[PDB]
This record gives sequence, structure tokens and C-alpha cells, in this order.
Amino acid sequence: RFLKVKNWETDVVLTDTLHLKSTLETGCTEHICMGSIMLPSDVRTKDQLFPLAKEFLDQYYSSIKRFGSKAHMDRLEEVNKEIESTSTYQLKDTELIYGAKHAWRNASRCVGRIQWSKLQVFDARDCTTAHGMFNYICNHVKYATNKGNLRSAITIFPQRTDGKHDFRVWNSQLIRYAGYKQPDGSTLGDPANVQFTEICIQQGWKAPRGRFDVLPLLLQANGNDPELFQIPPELVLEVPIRHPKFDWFKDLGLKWYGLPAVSNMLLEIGGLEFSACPFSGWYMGTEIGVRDYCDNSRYNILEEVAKKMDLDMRKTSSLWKDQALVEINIAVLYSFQSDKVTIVDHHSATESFIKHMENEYRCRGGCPADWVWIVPPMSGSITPVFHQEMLNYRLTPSFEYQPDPWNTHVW
Amino acid sequence: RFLKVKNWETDVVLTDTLHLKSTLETGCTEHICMGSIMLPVRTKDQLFPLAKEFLDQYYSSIKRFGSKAHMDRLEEVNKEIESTSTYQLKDTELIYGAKHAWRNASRCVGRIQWSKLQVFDARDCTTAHGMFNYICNHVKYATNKGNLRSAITIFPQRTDGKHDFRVWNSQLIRYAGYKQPDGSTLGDPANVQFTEICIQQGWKAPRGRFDVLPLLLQANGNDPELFQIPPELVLEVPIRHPKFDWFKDLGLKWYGLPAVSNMLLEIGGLEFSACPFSGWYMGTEIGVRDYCDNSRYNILEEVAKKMDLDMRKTSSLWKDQALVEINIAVLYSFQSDKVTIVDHHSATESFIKHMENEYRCRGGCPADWVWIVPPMSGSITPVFHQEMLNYRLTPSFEYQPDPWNTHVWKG
Ligand code: HEM
Ligand code: HEM
Ligand SMILES: Cc1cc(N)nc2cc(-c3ccc(OCc4cscn4)c(CN)c3)ccc12
Ligand SMILES: Cc1cc(N)nc2cc(-c3ccc(OCc4cscn4)c(CN)c3)ccc12
Ligand SMILES: C[C@H](O)[C@H](O)[C@H]1CNc2nc(N)[nH]c(=O)c2N1
Ligand SMILES: C[C@H](O)[C@H](O)[C@H]1CNc2nc(N)[nH]c(=O)c2N1
Ligand SMILES: [Zn+2]
Repeated sequence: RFLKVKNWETDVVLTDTLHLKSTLETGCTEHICMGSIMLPSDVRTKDQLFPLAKEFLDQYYSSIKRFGSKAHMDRLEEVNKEIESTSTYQLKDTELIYGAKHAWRNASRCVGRIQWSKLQVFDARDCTTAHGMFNYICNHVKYATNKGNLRSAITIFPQRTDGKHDFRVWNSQLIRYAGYKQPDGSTLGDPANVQFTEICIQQGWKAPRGRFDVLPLLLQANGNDPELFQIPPELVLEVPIRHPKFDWFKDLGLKWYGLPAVSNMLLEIGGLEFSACPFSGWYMGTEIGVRDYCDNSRYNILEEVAKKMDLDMRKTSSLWKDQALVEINIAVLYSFQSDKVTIVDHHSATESFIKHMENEYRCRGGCPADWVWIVPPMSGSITPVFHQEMLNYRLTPSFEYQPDPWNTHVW
Repeated sequence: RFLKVKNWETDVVLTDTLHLKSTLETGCTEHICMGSIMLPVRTKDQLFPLAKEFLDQYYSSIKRFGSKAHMDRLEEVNKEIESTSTYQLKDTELIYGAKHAWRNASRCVGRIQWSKLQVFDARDCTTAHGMFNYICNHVKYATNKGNLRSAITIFPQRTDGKHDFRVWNSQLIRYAGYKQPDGSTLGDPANVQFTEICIQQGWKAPRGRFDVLPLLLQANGNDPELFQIPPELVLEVPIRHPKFDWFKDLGLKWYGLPAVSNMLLEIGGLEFSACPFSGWYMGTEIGVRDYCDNSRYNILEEVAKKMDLDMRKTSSLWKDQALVEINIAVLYSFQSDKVTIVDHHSATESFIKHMENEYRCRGGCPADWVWIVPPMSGSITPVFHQEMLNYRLTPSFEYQPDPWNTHVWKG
């Protein structure tokens, strides 16, 4: 159980000892593997919290080469006393930054983790109101976008106290296109957002009912009813999607936004729960062109793209879906690159991830990785991660999923 | 204890009770998932329970559980084990066992076909020449002039592990690979090691790029012997492309019959170490893995040049674009020659239908997402959005070590 992982393309073998530090559970047993289940999964108690805090502080002070020091023992004492009195505790700024960077480092489903130590952490724990949240979020978006030279960032709102005072961003991402169901057939805009696009209207939004309407933010501070806010358009960088060879591609009227900013996850550090912690990076091209555009339960544009290419759509064995899919993803990359907005193709990002794995085995002893999520959704086996065995285990600090607010909120 | 899987494109949810019948182990624990690890001498002591559970299964499937035929067979196997240390399967039992080994093969996307397996009983075989003869008839029957038929040939079971039958080839038909002194490889790099063994055993190698390897056959634990499959029995398909006339000039071909010969068939505790089985190809097995893996024929670049793509930066997706064309050419060539083949769109759709049907009538269908999802265009196939439970059922096909690592040479 000092496990080894082999790359069957290069025969590189790595030995994983970091998994022995694993704490949480995977959902698998020796009788059944759940590696392909999307989600295999009230506040803590004075006795639940301190071991968690100690585990986190132990690794923090190790990482700064002060394990077993005065400063270490003092901080443990101090936190231990604050828990005993206040039934929670507060992270020093340095601990906050470390916890956030390591929650990314530990995200076994993220292919972009070679960047993990360059995260910009915005401490929003002094925030008290949704208007305040909105202000922090606009500043996030502007900093991260950086006129198309995107930078990684996280903004961290106050930690959970009793579950009645939760801070939540109700959007799944800070920037997403609206989705409206039609009186007649399918859906206009983005089908994944149809419910939220209705909870916005059903809460006051007036929708332009277009194909690419940026949704408003729905912000919840200290557990009150959430509030609608419109992100200033000049803060929302968008890329019109054209093809470098097909002039008709422009006529399809497609665009996407430059900033992927996930806002519905929960960040856990030393047992403390940050239920509102939007984080953002930059897109891998397939995220838009393969999933957002071509998933059948999304924009599902493969039909008409192939028609405009005049491919034989009669039999699946012409691979017309595959041919169109390539062209769409060529265009996405072409457009972002042409407008100088940061993006990475799936070849470069998976090659980066192999180098990152290599680094983590060398300087950390392992790297938890979820093959089902790391392998891109197109051209899987011509990327190097396909031939890479991976070990998946849960380390902390971590990002976790949490229920959608509207099913929980005492409205 | 019931378990649920969800299709995230259709919201179809299915309930698995079959995993409870699972006995073997996955390699996973609650604290580590080994879902992407490629690979994770038996006494009378443990054999009657294995026999009994298999016979219980068999007689349940024929609606005779607890019958006198069922009780008598159990008694007969029992006494045969204690007095002879092993036991022999009835013909009906072997046919059932082989079919259910295929049905249980969680990494196989082709299992909708599992009940139409032609079972050839070669348990009376005693010499390598007899093995060659049985394999020839398998190849002729399965190939059927291009109208392929699934088939398996079952050689005598292991006894003391010192008298094993083995097919030393990994597949019955496969191209040789030669390492040249300049470091380049002629032919199929996957088969360099086996090619060398054949040459050492006295095979006179043509030293071409598509030479069919000889059969290397081991009976009753004796040293293996070389045999040449009659070329009129080896159906091959020249690869051309429906629009690119230069594609034929790449000189590529492939054989029509995928027949895997290095696995071990386990039935009621009996181990069948030689059990070649065959079906027909999914297009991507040849077009994506065989031709385009960097450690295989690796033809992407030469196809990319002849297509005149931007090969300077990988964000042009020249690799993805060439990959689609190669796979179009594979499918076109096989259909043109009326050789059975299936594209990855048709095969994954069939699997989903199979899987749903198996949940209904069997209570489950063990499935290995990592292997089921095709190596190109993953998310535009329906299995990508399908949650899957992986567990181990018997009868089963298992990996076994390469015989040249374990064989005691007679000389
Ligand atoms: C900087 C460039 C980044 C790239 C290219 C990238 C790429 C990806 C991709 C392709 C996925 C697969 C999920 C999907 O397909 O929807 C993913 C998941 C994820 N990313 Fe990254 N990411 C980046 C930055 C970040 C940052 C800055 C964070 C947090 C600080 C982060 C945290 C995560 C998490 C937590 C998940 C998976 C959540 C889950 O479902 O368990 N990523 N990422
Ligand atoms: C008839 C059409 C069939 C098709 C299209 C098919 C397709 C496939 C594919 C694509 C794989 C993944 C292997 C890889 O890509 O490297 C696979 C695995 C497998 N197939 Fe099927 N198959 C068929 C028939 C059969 C038959 C007749 C058997 C045995 C009786 C069988 C047994 C297996 C097994 C045991 C595996 C897993 C190998 C492993 O665990 O490494 N298949 N199949
Ligand atoms: C920072 C960053 C950059 C980047 N380029 N891509 C990212 C993708 C994700 C991410 C994480 C989980 C997800 O969930 C799938 C799902 C569907 S239903 C229950 N779960 C999704 C997609 N909704 C995206 C998170 C962060 C990213
Ligand atoms: C009956 C049938 C039909 C069909 N169309 N495809 C099939 C593919 C496989 C199969 C089984 C294991 C394999 O090995 C993986 C590996 C590489 S290194 C250690 N393990 C491979 C790869 N060559 C193919 C087996 C049977 C098939
Ligand atoms: C490391 C990884 O498990 C390995 O490359 C697997 C991944 N999935 C696969 N899937 C199929 N169908 N065939 C394969 O050979 C593999 N190889
Ligand atoms: C059913 C399956 O687990 C689900 O579709 C997963 C598979 N792999 C994925 N991989 C990535 N990167 N993103 C995803 O949303 C998914 N979805
Ligand atoms: Zn698992």
C-alpha cells in the first residue's frame, strides 16, 4: 500500500505515498467501484472541530518548515482555546491563503492544477450584505478578466456559523447565459440554466429573452432572501465565435464568455465551511466547444453545423458528428486566440497536467486525480492523460458540492 | 441494499440489486479508487463452494433450482471433487459459463450480443497440432467471408498448473513488429516482444510492415510450437478514404477478425487458460488506437502532412482532424468490402439499450466507464453521460501473466 501508477505510453512509474494522508471517503468499496458516479456523497461540534483544525494547522506549519515550533504549538493552543470558548475559530490571513491554494491543489477532477500556487485570494470575510457581496464580485470579475489576460482568483465570504446565516451565490457560475423554454418545443438559450433563469424571473428579473443573455447575480448574505444584481456589461468579456476557414461560421451567431467562474461550491479549511467562495480561471477549449455547444442537453448545435458543411448526415458511420465537432473546437480556440483572450487547448492542458503530476509525485509524494474527469471529452486517447493510471482520493482542504440554495432556503 | 445510477443527459435513473451477488474484489477501498489502474494453483478446499454457486446459478437460469436434476448434479460434482480433486462441466454448463463470462465482462461495450456466442468445445484436445486445427476452424467459422460471427474455443482446463494449455499470441491474428538497430520500429510496436520470441523459436520473418504472426501454441504444459495460419483464412481489408485518393498510397491494411487469446476463462472455480474468443471490430479500435497511439503505428503526422494542416501549433487541432479522417477511412474500407464493423456511435447506443435492459431483467449490469467510453468524441456518445457501477461477477474472463514469464522449458 505504497501504491504505484504506470503510464502505459511511456512506462513511467510513480510511487504514491500521499494517499496515506487521505481522510474522507471515496464512495467505493472492495466490492464496487463508483468512480463514474457524479456525486457519490448541521454545523460541526466543539469536538468535531478541533481535530480538524489540528490536522490543518499541522500541515500548514510543516509546509512553512516550523513543525513542532513555539509558533506552531502556540497557534494550536490559541485555536484550541477559541474553539472551546467561541465554538468556532478564525483563520489567520496566511492560513486562509494556504487553505484556498491547497483546496485547488487537491481538486482531483481539475486538469488545470499546475497553476495551483498562483491563485489570487480575495478575503471578503468582512462582508455583511448582498450589495457588499456584489461589490466584491465585480472586483473579482474585473481583476480576473484583466482585459483578456486572465488571472486565477478566489473570493471568500464569511464562513458558516449555524446554517441559518449562510452566505451563498445562487448562480452556478458568475457568468452564464439564460435559458427559456418555448411554448411549442425545446429551449432558447442555455437549457442547463432553465430553472435558474426562471427563479430569476420568478424573483424579479426582466429577461431580454435572447440566445445569449448574461444572467443576473442572485446574492444571499447572512441568510436573507437573495437579491438580484446586474453585472456591468463592460465587465463581461465575450468572444464572438468565427471559423478561420468557413466564412459562414460567423453567420451562426455564436459567442461565449471569457471567464469561467464557478460559484456554487463549498470550500472547507480546517473544518471551517465557506459556503460562498466563487473561483475562476480560464477555459480549456473543449469545455465550450464540446460540452457547452454540442451536448444534446445544451446548445446542441451539431445538427446545423454539419448541414452547413454539407456532410452526409444519413448514417452515423460517416462520422459527420465527429467532423463537425472538430471544426467547432477549432473555431472556439481560433476566436479566443484572435481576440487575445486566454484559453488552452486540450492537448496543451493535458500535457501540462502530466508534468504537474510528475512534480507532485516528486515534491509531495502523489497527486489525487480522477481519470473520468481529467481525460478530455474529445480525442481522449491522443492525449497523454488517457494512458496515465491515476489514483483518486480525497484530501483536505477541499472544494465540495452543496445543495442548491432554493431547495434549502427558509424563504 | 439498493443502488441508483443516473444518466445525466436523459435523467433516466436505474436501480442496481445485482451488485449484491458480487463476491470478488475491485481493488478500491473507501479511501482510494483504483478505477483507472489497468490491472488490479487451486485446491479442493475452496472448489466445491465455487462449483456450488455456479451450479445454483445455472439451474436458476433454466428454472430447475432445487430440482432432482439440480441436487443430483451437486452430489455428483461433490464426489467427483473429493475423489478426483477437480470436476468436469457438462456441455450445457460450459456453454452457459462462456456466455455469462462475456455478459459479466464489465469493460466490453459489445455485450448486447452476449447470448449469440458460438461455443466450440476443444476439451478433447491434447497436442499443439490439435490446437492449431481447432483454431483454424474457429477462424474460418468466425470470419464467414466477412459476415463475422462471435465465437469462443475452449481448451482443457488447468489441473495442477504444470500442464497448462496456452495460446502464446495475445490475439490469433496480429501483425509483427521489428525493432531496427537505428531505434525505429517496423510493423506493430505492440508486438515487438512476441515477434522476437517467434523468431527465436525458428519463425522466418518476412520483415514487412503488415506480416501476420505465426501461432505459438502450448498443449498440456509442453513447450510451444509454431504454426502458420493458412493465408486464405486471414481476411484483410486495404484502407482507403472515400474522398482522399492519396490515402490508399499510405499502404495501410488491417485484418477483419478481432480474436483475443491471452485471457483466462473462470467457470465454477475451473480455470480455462486457453480460450480464444472473437467478435468484430468497433471502428475506433483500429482507427484511433492501432493507427494513432504514439506507441503503435502512429500515423497521425503522415496523414496530417498529406492533408496539409497547420502542424506547427497543436491548437490548430491538426491531430484531432487527422484522427477523424483516419477513422472515416477505416469504416469506409470495411463497409466497402462487406466486412462486419460497427462505429462508436452505433455501438455505444446499443450498449445503453443493453444496459437498461439488463437492469430490468437482471437487476444490474456491471460496467467500467473508463473502458466503455470511446477513445475519440467521448461526450457525443451516450455512454459518457451514463453513470456506471463496476463490480466483479463470475463466470469471468481474467488477465493472466504472459506464459513466457512463467513457463518451465522442457528443451
Ligand atoms: C486556470 C485554469 C483552469 C482550467 C483550464 C481548469 C480546468 C478544469 C476542467 C476542464 C474541469 C472539468 C470539469 C468540467 O469539465 O466541467 C475542472 C474542474 C474543476 N476545477 Fe479546474 N481549471 C482551472 C482553474 C481552477 C481554479 C482556479 C480552481 C479553484 C481555485 C479550480 C477548481 C476546480 C474544481 C474544484 C473542479 C471540479 C469540481 C468537481 O466537480 O469536483 N480550477 N477544471
Ligand atoms: C462482437 C462484437 C464485440 C465488440 C464490438 C467488442 C468491443 C470491445 C471493446 C471496444 C473493448 C475494449 C478493449 C479495448 O478497446 O482495448 C472490449 C473489451 C472486452 N471484450 Fe468485447 N467486443 C465484442 C465481442 C466480445 C466477445 C465475443 C467477447 C468474449 C466472449 C468479448 C470479451 C471482451 C472482454 C473480456 C473485454 C475486456 C478486456 C479486458 O478486461 O482487458 N467481447 N470489447
Ligand atoms: C475554475 C474553472 C476553470 C475552468 N476552465 N473550468 C472549470 C470547471 C469547473 C466545474 C466543476 C464541476 C462541474 O460540475 C458538473 C456537474 C453537473 S451536475 C453536478 N455537477 C462543472 C460544470 N457544471 C464545472 C469548475 C471550475 C473551473
Ligand atoms: C472480442 C473482442 C472484440 C473486439 N472488437 N475488441 C476486443 C478487445 C479486447 C481487448 C482486451 C484487452 C486489451 O488489452 C488492454 C491492455 C493493454 S496492456 C494490458 N492490457 C485489448 C487491447 N488490445 C483489447 C478483447 C476482446 C475484444
Ligand atoms: C490508464 C488507463 O486506465 C488505460 O489507458 C485504459 C483507459 N481506458 C481504456 N479504454 C479502452 N477501451 N481500451 C483501453 O485500452 C483503455 N486503456
Ligand atoms: C456520467 C459521468 O460520470 C459524467 O458524465 C461525467 C463524466 N466525465 C466528466 N468529465 C468532465 N471533465 N466533466 C464532466 O461533466 C463529466 N461528466
Ligand atoms: Zn473505485
